[PDB]
Amino acid sequence: NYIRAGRLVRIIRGPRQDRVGVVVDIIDGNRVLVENPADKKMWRHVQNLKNVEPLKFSVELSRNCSTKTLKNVLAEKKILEKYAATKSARRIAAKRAFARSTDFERYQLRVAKRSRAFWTRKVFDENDKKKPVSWHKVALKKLQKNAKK
Amino acid sequence: NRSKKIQQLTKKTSTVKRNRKSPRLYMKAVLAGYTRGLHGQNKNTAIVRIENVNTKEDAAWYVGKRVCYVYHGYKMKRCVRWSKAPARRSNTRAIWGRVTRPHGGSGAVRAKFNGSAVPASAIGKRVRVYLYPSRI
Amino acid sequence: VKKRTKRFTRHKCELFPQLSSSWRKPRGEDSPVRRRYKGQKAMPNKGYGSDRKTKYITPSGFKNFPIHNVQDLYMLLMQNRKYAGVISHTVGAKSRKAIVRKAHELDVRLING
Amino acid sequence: EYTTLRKSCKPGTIAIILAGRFRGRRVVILKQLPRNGPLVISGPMKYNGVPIRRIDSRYIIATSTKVDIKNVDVSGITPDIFVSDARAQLQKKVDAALIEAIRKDPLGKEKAGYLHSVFTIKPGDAPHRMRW
Amino acid sequence: HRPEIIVVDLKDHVLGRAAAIVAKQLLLGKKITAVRCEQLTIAGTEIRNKIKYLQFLRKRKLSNPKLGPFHHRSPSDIFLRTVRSMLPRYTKRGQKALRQLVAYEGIPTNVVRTGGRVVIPKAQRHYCYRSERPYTVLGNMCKHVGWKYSDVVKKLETARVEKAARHHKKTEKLRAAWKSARKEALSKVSKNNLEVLKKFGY
RNA sequence: CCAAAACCAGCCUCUACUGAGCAAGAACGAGGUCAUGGUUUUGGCGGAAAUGGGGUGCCCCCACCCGUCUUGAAACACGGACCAAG
RNA sequence: GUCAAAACUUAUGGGCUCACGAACAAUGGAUGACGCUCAAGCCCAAUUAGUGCCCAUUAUUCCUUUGGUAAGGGCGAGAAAGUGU
RNA sequence: CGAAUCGCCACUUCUCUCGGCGCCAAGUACCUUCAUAUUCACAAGA
Ligand SMILES: [Mg+2]
Ligand SMILES: [Mg+2]
Ligand SMILES: [Mg+2]
Repeated sequence: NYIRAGRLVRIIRGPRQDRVGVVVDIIDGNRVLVENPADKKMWRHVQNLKNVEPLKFSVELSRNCSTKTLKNVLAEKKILEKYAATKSARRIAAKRAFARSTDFERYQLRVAKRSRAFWTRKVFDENDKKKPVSWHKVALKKLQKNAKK
Repeated sequence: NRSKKIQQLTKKTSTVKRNRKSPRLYMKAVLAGYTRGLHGQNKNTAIVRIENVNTKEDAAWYVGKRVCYVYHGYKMKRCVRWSKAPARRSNTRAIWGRVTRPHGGSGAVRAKFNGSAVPASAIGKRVRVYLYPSRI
Repeated sequence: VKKRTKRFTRHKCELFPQLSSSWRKPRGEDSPVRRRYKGQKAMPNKGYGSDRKTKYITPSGFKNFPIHNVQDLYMLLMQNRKYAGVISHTVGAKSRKAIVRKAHELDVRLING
Repeated sequence: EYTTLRKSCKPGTIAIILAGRFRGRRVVILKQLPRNGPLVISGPMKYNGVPIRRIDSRYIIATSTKVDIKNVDVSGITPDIFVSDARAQLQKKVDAALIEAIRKDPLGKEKAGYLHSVFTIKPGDAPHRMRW
Repeated sequence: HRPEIIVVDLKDHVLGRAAAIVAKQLLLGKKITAVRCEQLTIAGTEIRNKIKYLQFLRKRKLSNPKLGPFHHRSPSDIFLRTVRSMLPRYTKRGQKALRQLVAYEGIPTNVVRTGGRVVIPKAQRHYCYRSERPYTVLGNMCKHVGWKYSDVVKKLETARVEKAARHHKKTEKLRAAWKSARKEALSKVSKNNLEVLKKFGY
């Protein structure tokens, strides 16, 4: 999706990793002035285009637009609050919670990733009745040979 | 005897493998080689490429961590609890070191193994860099 | 803890059976060893001198002192923690019986008792 | 008394054993010994099977998680102490106190289960990137 | 028993970057198994690279070509030579590492259905070539240089693909089960866990 | 004897001005370390153990045959099969 | 980039380039080799990024030696008026 | 014959342009064995 003023890029690899921010104004073809009132550290700055990943979001806006205009307009859409809603955003905050996590939270996760992986099988075993599975489907048909004997 | 194969199909309800035995609390490194220039190697300072360390600021995390080149001889020899722990008498042997400092901007670190060099056979081979002494 | 534990062998003693391993300083402009190219044998120098208070000290911790007869043992009576008598190779097994049961009575050490 | 034992390691904290017979075992740090001495972590053995026993601070990873076990009396842990009835009796008297101290906490059910946990450096796993 | 092999899938990788990264891992003890070396790319038109190879093939000992440089024409043998040129091929450390590499044209039935296939993102063609610049797929140039099995491999590659694809919808009912079974696992008794799964994105 | 941890010391690393910048100064905190010094502690090993030496092989690495006259020798320059006595 | 220690092929730097490109006619074959081409090339700048790293017989520091016709102090076993052991 | 190695799988193991699980109760309920193996020491276990 096209990069232009008002596009809502996601910074990738820099000091401001995950953070997003609207493309205030194009400079030339390899740079832009990113901005975003919602984060403390997304004061207007020159991101390289290599560094940003355009998002599907993009407020309508005019080049070299003043910042207070932006703390306005994005507020009237909540392009940001709308953005965090997406799995693409949650995945970024999700990995940003696991890396940020303490050891007991990782217990507190493994207990769930087993609590669920256990019930994934419990659901499946119940549903094992309906084929197929190597253990059940192979066997039901497998008996077909046994019945013939 | 396929009689037994039919019986086996009913009983299996569908499990999974689970790792429930002895944990490893060491990272798996590699003895990438001795520290060296174009002119040759310093056999008294090994380089150790720890898995998933990729970065220099991770490599810094590992400084001081004790490191092991475990291998084996062809006969048993005295080990740390040869008498207290007979169970432990392998012809398995181990050479210990310390991660000394990060090497390069990647995840590699420098390990001096005691006063001695680690043997050149160790190269390309599993060093095991332990999480201790702990800091964190 | 010694600087160098290896002998400083003569260059190319290994090829020529006649050459003793004992050191001779290399000469000849083109000697790889005196021109001290890095892959070559080393030459002895003042820098390999042993640490000077551990010098002459045998792993027993004693400085060896030659001994020939039972009277020599008293040369070591008062400094028996510093010197250890090494009985000369040519004293008889006869006399060594006498040096030895006396080097025992005096608490003086003997390297070859 | 004197203690340079680090701020991350405090009594009642959960703490991974990095070395020795009990690798990967989460273990509450019951107390530090009277001089700048090794910690006396305890399992409790009721959970992960770790006996009361000494461990050097260098050989554990003090997790941020803990328990307000000031209430527990670990006073019977003294250096002179360091399976006989006098000791089997000691932990039984302690683990039951230590184990209830774990119960008092909200989210005290996980910490019982959290201490049944065993740490393991699984492949692809990056402790140095970990926080604890 | 199988050793800890990792079967790199070399399709659409730059020849010499993949050969350089692989040549390093072999030294670090990885036991790699390159496949689809037919699919390695090279910068430039095939004519650029045929002429590079035919200048290679042009080199032989006059005294006795029999013992001269050997001009293997298999893309895989070409990748092994490329990867032995990048490791200490005369010391045993490197002579060893080179034998820890097993190149194949295509992906052979022993190596298929063995595990997931790795990739080298630093050696990806899209990562390396400027996209609109011409590029030489390797097994394509070497077909013109003497490799005789370029069509034997394509017939084989066609078969593993049509076969792997048949098994991909043989198992569609199965994968669909775990997808359904796992989604309804969240609805199960994992309550507090359902919030510890929401955080972290599960 | 091998280890490991600690302590102390050492050692090392990790405001000001200006119109957001510098040509700019320390502090707190923490880490590392004995191939640094002094303080033990704690374990492991104990006919054998242990350190050292020696021998043989390997590994990685380094390494052009010496003497010679010569500006220049690995030289496609000379002398050089072995050893003993001289 | 590998060989080769180091950018596990760093840059959240700029340009340029398609075919060569990287200080001092005849045995087949040489950017050192491979290979590289949004370079692993060239010019430029950089150092984690509009918020570096590697390698010396070098330097510094530590230990030891040796020399000083160098500077001082001193006179459980030792304490010698001493160039040199 | 003592060994070094230390994730598995027919949910990856097709193609062409967050794979699942495992990590100490077969499960989220901690029922429940672990000590003296006496604070590192090849995991004494696979
Ligand atoms: Mg001339
Ligand atoms: Mg390298
Ligand atoms: Mg073992």
